[PDB]
Amino acid sequence: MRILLCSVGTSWAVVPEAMQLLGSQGFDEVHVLTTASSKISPGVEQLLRYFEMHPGPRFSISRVQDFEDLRSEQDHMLFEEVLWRWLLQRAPQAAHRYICLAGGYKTISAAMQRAAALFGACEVFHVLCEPRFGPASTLEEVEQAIATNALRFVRLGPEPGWPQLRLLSAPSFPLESTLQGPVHWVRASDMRLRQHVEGVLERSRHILAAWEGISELPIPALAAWPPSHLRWLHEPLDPVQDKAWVQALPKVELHCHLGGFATHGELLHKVRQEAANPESLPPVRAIPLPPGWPIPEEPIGLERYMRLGDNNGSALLKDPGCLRAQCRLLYEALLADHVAYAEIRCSPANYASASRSPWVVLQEIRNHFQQAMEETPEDRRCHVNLLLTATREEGGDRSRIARHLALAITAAEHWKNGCRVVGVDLAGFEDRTTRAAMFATDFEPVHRVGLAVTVHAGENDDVEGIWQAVFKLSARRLGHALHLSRSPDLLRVVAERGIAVELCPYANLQIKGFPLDEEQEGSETYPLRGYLAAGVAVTLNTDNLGISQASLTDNLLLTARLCPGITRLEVLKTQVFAAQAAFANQAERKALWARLAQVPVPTDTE
Amino acid sequence: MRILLCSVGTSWAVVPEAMQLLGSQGFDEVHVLTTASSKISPGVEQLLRYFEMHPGPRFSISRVQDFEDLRSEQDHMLFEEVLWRWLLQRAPQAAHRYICLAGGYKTISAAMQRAAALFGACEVFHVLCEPRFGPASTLEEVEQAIATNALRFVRLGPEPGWPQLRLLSAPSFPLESTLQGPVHWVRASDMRLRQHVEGVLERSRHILAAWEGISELPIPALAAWPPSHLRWLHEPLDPVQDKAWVQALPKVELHCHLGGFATHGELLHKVRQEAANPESLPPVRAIPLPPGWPIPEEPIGLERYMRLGDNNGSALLKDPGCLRAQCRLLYEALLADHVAYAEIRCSPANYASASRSPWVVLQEIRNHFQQAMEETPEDRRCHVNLLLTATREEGGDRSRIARHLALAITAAEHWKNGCRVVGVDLAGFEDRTTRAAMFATDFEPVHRVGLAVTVHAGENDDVEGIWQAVFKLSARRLGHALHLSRSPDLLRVVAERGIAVELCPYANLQIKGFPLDEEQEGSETYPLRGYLAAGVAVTLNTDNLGISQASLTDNLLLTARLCPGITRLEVLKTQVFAAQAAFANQAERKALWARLAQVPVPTDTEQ
Ligand SMILES: [Zn+2]
Ligand SMILES: [Zn+2]
Repeated sequence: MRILLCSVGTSWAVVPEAMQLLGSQGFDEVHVLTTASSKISPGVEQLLRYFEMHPGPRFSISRVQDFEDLRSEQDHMLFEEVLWRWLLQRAPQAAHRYICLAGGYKTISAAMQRAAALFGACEVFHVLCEPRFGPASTLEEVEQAIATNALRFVRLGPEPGWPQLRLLSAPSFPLESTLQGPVHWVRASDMRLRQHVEGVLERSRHILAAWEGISELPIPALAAWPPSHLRWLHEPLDPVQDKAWVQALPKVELHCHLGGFATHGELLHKVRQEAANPESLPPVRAIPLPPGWPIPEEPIGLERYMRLGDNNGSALLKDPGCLRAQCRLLYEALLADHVAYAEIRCSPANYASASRSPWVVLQEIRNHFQQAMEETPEDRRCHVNLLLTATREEGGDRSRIARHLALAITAAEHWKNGCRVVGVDLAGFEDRTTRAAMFATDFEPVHRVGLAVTVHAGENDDVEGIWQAVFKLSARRLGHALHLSRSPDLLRVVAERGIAVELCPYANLQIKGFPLDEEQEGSETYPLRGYLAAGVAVTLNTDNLGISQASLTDNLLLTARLCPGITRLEVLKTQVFAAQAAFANQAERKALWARLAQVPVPTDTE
Repeated sequence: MRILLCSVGTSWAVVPEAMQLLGSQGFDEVHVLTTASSKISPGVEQLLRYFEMHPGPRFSISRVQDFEDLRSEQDHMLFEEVLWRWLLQRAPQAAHRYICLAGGYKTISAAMQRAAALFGACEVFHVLCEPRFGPASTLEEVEQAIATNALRFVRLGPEPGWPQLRLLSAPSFPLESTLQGPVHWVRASDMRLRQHVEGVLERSRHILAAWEGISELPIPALAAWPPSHLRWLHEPLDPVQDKAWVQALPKVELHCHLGGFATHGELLHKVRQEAANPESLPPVRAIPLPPGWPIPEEPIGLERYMRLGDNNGSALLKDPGCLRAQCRLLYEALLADHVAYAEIRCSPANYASASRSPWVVLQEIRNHFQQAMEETPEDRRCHVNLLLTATREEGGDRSRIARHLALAITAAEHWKNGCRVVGVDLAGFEDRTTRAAMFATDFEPVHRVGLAVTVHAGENDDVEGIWQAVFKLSARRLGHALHLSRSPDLLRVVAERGIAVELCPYANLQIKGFPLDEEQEGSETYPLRGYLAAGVAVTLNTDNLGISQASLTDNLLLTARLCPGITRLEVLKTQVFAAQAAFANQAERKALWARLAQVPVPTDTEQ
């Protein structure tokens, strides 16, 4: 197959001369684009007459409707778009597409070659004839010109096109044609093809501009962003102007307690009113929040923080209806926060009763979350995985811990799809009596069945606890752990081994307290920026959605006030770190990475 | 500023009409490019007169030498080069470009728009004049056209250009311009600008084509490869045809023993001749290699493999000259194999004498490697780091282990640059009563000082040892972990925790005897492909360059015979895994990544 596409102007003789580029071999078919002007109807009929007395290849003299003369830029734009559709329709394959530049206006030939470059062409050429004819314009003059070898062919060279423009097909952008005899009259209903081409070229420019430095982008899909947007990422995050952008971000939640979600306000009452046994509901205790909540004047400490959530949890979630409401409302909050992957921490043995074993509670929690996931479309679905919290308490009791670890080992094998149990969370009481090595023997069965481990080291400013968690419990993640910089060896080990650090900005500020909205960083600042500079995989989390009274968006924005000059690219980097640190399998991680590629487009850049 | 660029054919009147695109303000500069045809000279004179009157803006008429008539493709390509260089020189800034395509041939106008789209242009426009003049071609007709508003402008739209094409400058691609009055006659010395532009567009097409599957490429620089080369990457590796390509690869070595390098032959002889005390050299023991070496008919086992290296090691490297020769020759072998990063395992206490403490020996080893490194250019330098091997022994002897661990702890903080000690290797004799957990107490200081641990599983078919290495010794890498698949939980843990598996193809074949050139798979194959499919970070190493008689290239090519249908992209993946698993710091890792981005170009991508 060899198809020749040739525009024609007043000089109809260009097409028969362009027919002779390949010599006696000729073209399998030639298709001619034409305008609607009346100055070229004699040329069109002469072309038809020449085609009649040189038959064998397919012929088309398709004329562009509503295009008489170049009045303004709109005529050129319409002609270009109709050219693109006609080129797709008549020469679907660029491997054998021959394009002639002779006919038409100067802009017509320039658009001919521009379309050749955009979509690809086997050869782009121009035909010239020596001016030694007349008393070629007529049939006999053209025949004499070809017989006497009076044709010059300048081949501008083959055009490879563009990778994502060569796959465009005629059905995607159809060209409506009205027959007026042996001549087609073509028109276009819209400018879809031109808009698609311009968007493609803009994206190609963005990718090629961001190509040098793609390894520094946490999300590779960001290379298609405009350079202004990429410069916007490296700017410091603005906590008030980036509310919408952070809100729309697909986020990863790795440290969220189920029992600390609907602890006060309207959510607590919504959970309570769904109880299956309202007469067994405990009275709502008066738990006054510290003034300025969620940003207290003075840090309140771990004891007061945990007491703030006394209205929900073991007291409330022993009711099956309260538990179901808690799970469904937590999933609704996750969907409202655009969380794409979440790991929820629960204590099923804390909610067990005489007739409801901890396995029953865990199965109910998992099924509630699975039903919530299934009721949600794939595009905006939040995948929820379960971590079981092994709480260590002052006193030495270890039977609830044994129940929780055994429950995790059983559930890790039970559910292989959907909501899964993916790890254990060693949490509870901070002291040198309840450090990691004390429970290092308890977690050998957890390591045998390939269950991941995360460890709270929140309150105790004890480097030894973090070291024991990393090396005696084989913890893959560390909860809080705000004093890694105290031991440079420990910080280097955490960064080298890929152990993720779960930071909870609002909860850390409420419990510990950090300098806020400071222009300079030193000796007291939130360690997020230093951890990132040290190569630590840092994740930002909510800890307790209810007690802290802040969502994931609020925590991400509070990182702007906690760390001076933290860039929003660093927010994306924390999201990527959390995606990598998730206790997810290959399918879950693939879905999460597909979700993370859809970074919201910023507004009011520069 | 606003600079106008125009072409002139037989109708010189296009330029005066094009000067009125903006209106009464006009353009600050009006530059004219045309050919050397004799039919243009009257038009050039008319344009010169029209530039003499209205002396407002700056003018320049450029005539293209060596171009008279559009005869063939050579004329068009020469004109294109003159156009590109003239556009770069006259209008350096794309935001100040107003390119008119009214004049010249059809190809000239098409080249006008092509150059505008390539290097960027603030406006591309065409001017049309009504035919109601004449009996505009003369000065009076042109003036009447300007006054009576008979011109139409078709502004094709601004051209952004290409990001790496609009940064080009005139000095890089100058024009040979000669003056014949007020007219410039310009010509191009060669075709350099076209070659640069074609290379840029070809690379851009390659990047955009591979943009979709860029997350599937272990090295991001591979997206600039031609699509045929990337389809070649996914084809199975050919041990015979891909020899040169694998040899040219920048490689990472993570499992290479210093004492098993010059164990026989010319290298052993050279290490012996470099002895400082030749009279104290032990006699060369008669150690016949198994037939078919390096590929024996049957596996020989770990005992025979270790006995193959009896001519070197402790018995020979106690001599300072022999040690220096061994280190320098090992570095030269690493350079000849294009290894970019290496971790050499040594046992300094094995080579210590009465007057030479293990610290002296380790310092000498480190200084020899650092001197070898410093004498190599940075672009070719192989960074060498040292791992100290704590060899486990039956009978409970643990003084040498204590010495090696203490030596590693001291040396880890001693050297912060160049060659440095970065970890410990737990090797030796693996039996049920030598398992990893037996030594968890010994390695607490190593974890305290943040030294990485690799566990050297050897002569065993046990998964409990691997489990204890992972969870009791906190091993970051595992050597010869050829039985991970037998425990699915252990394989999942190894893949999930990012624990690298150090595979030594030739050594594993020689010690355990995996099948070669088998049809597809099954119950005996080298577990490399199975590990890769399970998400395990797999690295391919030499183990002992001397005992195995194989370089890193030889092992990489042997993986093609060991694992049927393994793709060379998986070889690149193993290199990336070794780079990620190295016990390197930020600077070493950055240099290693820079060296890995230079993947050799394939040669046989024609099928
Ligand atoms: Zn917590
Ligand atoms: Zn070895």
